[PDB]
Amino acid sequence: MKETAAAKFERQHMDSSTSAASSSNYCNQMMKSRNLTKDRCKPVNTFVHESLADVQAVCSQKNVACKNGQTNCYQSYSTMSITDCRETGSSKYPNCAYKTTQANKHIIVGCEGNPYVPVHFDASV
Repeated sequence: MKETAAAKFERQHMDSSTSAASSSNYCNQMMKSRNLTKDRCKPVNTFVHESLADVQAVCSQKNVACKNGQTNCYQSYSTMSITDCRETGSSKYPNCAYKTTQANKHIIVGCEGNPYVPVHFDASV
């Protein structure tokens, strides 16, 4: 089996199957099932509740600097439904624990390839 960087972005950041976080346990559930918490707790992670076609479209939208200075980042015109997963104060590997928060924000992603698609989640703004 092979996993491309594009496929890794889908696993770590896409959930097209729901319009928003489905429960208060959503982040606990997803951080585990998407294998984000293997070797250490990932302290923050964003999931985007939008079609894959709509998120892939961002790579032809507003070119902006990534927060590390690189210039293959793009900001969405549209406002997207997202969930922010943030570690709780009591979270301690291997028993990682997250609070689920909901928002509606533009996203910034880094893009590569043909088709030109997201491979990195930079920020929501």
